[PDB]
This record gives sequence, C-alpha cells and structure tokens, in this order.
Amino acid sequence: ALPIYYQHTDINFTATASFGGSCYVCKPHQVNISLNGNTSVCVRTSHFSIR
Amino acid sequence: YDVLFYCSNSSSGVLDTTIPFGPSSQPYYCFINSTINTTHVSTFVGILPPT
Ligand SMILES: *[C@@H]1O[C@H](CO)[C@@H](O[C@@H]2O[C@H](CO)[C@@H](O[C@@H]3O[C@H](CO[C@H]4O[C@H](CO)[C@@H](O)[C@H](O)[C@@H]4O)[C@@H](O)[C@H](O)[C@@H]3O)[C@H](O)[C@H]2NC(C)=O)[C@H](O)[C@H]1NC(C)=O
Ligand SMILES: *[C@@H]1O[C@H](CO)[C@@H](O[C@@H]2O[C@H](CO)[C@@H](O[C@@H]3O[C@H](CO)[C@@H](O)[C@H](O)[C@@H]3O)[C@H](O)[C@H]2NC(C)=O)[C@H](O)[C@H]1NC(C)=O
Ligand SMILES: *[C@@H]1O[C@H](CO)[C@@H](O[C@@H]2O[C@H](CO)[C@@H](O)[C@H](O)[C@H]2NC(C)=O)[C@H](O)[C@H]1NC(C)=O
Ligand SMILES: *[C@@H]1O[C@H](CO)[C@@H](O[C@@H]2O[C@H](CO)[C@@H](O)[C@H](O)[C@H]2NC(C)=O)[C@H](O)[C@H]1NC(C)=O
Ligand SMILES: *[C@@H]1O[C@H](CO)[C@@H](O)[C@H](O)[C@H]1NC(C)=O
Repeated sequence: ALPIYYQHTDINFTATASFGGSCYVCKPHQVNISLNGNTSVCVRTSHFSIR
Repeated sequence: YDVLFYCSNSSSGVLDTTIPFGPSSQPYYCFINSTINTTHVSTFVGILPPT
C-alpha cells in the first residue's frame, strides 16, 4: 500500500451467557453483550481488527 | 470565529504547536482549536502523511 503510519485498535464483540432459567433447549436465560465492555465503540485509527 | 490548526508529535496536543514540512520520522497528530467566549473547543482531526 501507499505510505502511511501504522496505527491500530482492537475490538471484541463479546457475549456471556446463562442457561437453566426454567429450562434448557427452550432458550438462554440471559446473555450479556458488549463491545470492549461498552454499548458503542468506534474506530478513530488508521487500522483496526475485530474478534 | 477564528479557527486554529496545528500539530504535535505525541497525542497530547496541549504540549506543542508545530507544522512539519517534508519527511518525518515519527507520526504527527493534528488538531483544530476554536474558541467561543472562552469555550475552547478542541479536537483531534488526524495523522499526517510521512511527507
Ligand atoms: C487548544 O485548546 C486546548 C483546550 O483547553 C488547549 O489546551 C490547554 O493548553 C494550555 C497550553 O497548551 C495548558 O496549559 C496548562 O498550564 C498549566 C500551568 O503550568 C504551566 O505554566 C507555568 C507558567 O508558564 C510553568 O511553570 C509550568 O511548567 C507549565 O508549563 C499546567 O500545569 C497544565 O499542566 C498545562 O500545561 C492547558 O490545560 C490545556 N488544556 C488542556 C485540556 O490540558 C490547547 O492549547 C489549545 N491549543 C493551542 C495550540 O492553542
Ligand atoms: C479482546 O478480548 C481479550 C479478552 O476479552 C482481551 O485481551 C486479552 O489480553 C490478555 C492480556 O493483555 C492477552 O494475553 C493473555 O495473557 C494471559 C496472562 O499472561 C495468558 O494466559 C493468555 O495466554 C494470554 O496471553 C489475551 O491474548 C488478549 N486476548 C486476545 C484475544 O487478544 C483484549 O483486551 C480484547 N480487546 C480489547 C479492546 O480489550
Ligand atoms: C450480566 O450483567 C449483570 C450485570 O453486570 C450480571 O448480574 C449481576 O451479578 C452480580 C454477581 O452475581 C450481582 O452482584 C449483580 O447485582 C447482578 N446484577 C444485576 C443487575 O442483577 C449477570 O449475571 C450478567 N449476566 C450474564 C449472563 O453474564
Ligand atoms: C516532540 O517535539 C518536542 C519539541 O519541544 C520534543 O521536546 C524536545 O526533545 C528533545 C528531543 O526529545 C529535547 O532535547 C528538548 O529539550 C525537548 N523539548 C523540551 C521543551 O524540553 C519532544 O520530545 C517530542 N517528542 C515527543 C514524543 O514529545
Ligand atoms: C466503556 O469501556 C471502558 C472499557 O475499558 C469502560 O471503562 C467504561 O466504563 C465503559 N463505559 C461505560 C459507560 O461504562
């Protein structure tokens, strides 16, 4: 690529879950969803990657 | 209003006020300042090219 200073940020989209609220197979009891712990994450960098 | 554009080597824009010409050897961060009745609005804009 054409010349540019490298600058990178990490994001993970994470989920943590609980089951057995009244049953299994029916559904998850609860899932906690986050982007690096936030509800919103933006890239303000030249480079980025997401897990 | 007056609008002020300037750059610094570190991201702590408050520590310097420069313009690089020609080739660098490090990233430079560039910011915009503008003030409304002491409301010193200040923001990062971007990183300069290598040259
Ligand atoms: C764009 O707007 C920004 C938004 O606030 C400006 O940031 C401010 O910049 C001034 C200088 O850039 C900071 O100065 C502070 O000064 C105190 C006092 O100590 C200093 O002075 C004594 C006397 O000269 C000397 O002995 C000391 O060594 C110091 O040098 C410091 O204690 C602070 O640590 C600091 O440097 C402002 O706080 C600062 N804003 C922020 C958020 O920090 C920025 O200047 C504007 N950009 C331009 C180019 O005008
Ligand atoms: C993306 O998620 C991971 C998990 O939420 C958070 O980063 C993880 O940070 C550790 C510590 O910096 C990385 O290294 C690990 O260290 C332990 C202890 O020495 C070792 O057992 C593990 O093998 C490993 O080295 C872990 O690699 C890293 N995980 C990943 C997937 O990169 C990472 O902080 C997240 N992103 C953000 C923005 O937080
Ligand atoms: C989702 O997050 C909540 C909030 O972080 C978790 O429930 C908390 O669990 C701790 C430890 O048992 C309690 O002290 C808090 O009071 C609980 N918070 C609330 C609001 O009740 C929940 O367990 C997480 N759920 C999942 C699936 O990870
Ligand atoms: C950013 O540029 C400034 C210009 O002031 C650097 O500060 C000088 O660094 C040399 C080299 O590090 C010292 O010999 C000077 O005495 C320094 N300036 C002052 C006021 O002491 C600063 O190192 C630069 N780089 C970064 C990352 O801040
Ligand atoms: C957003 O994420 C950072 C992640 O390190 C965390 O400290 C912060 O408290 C989260 N934001 C909110 C509003 O909780």
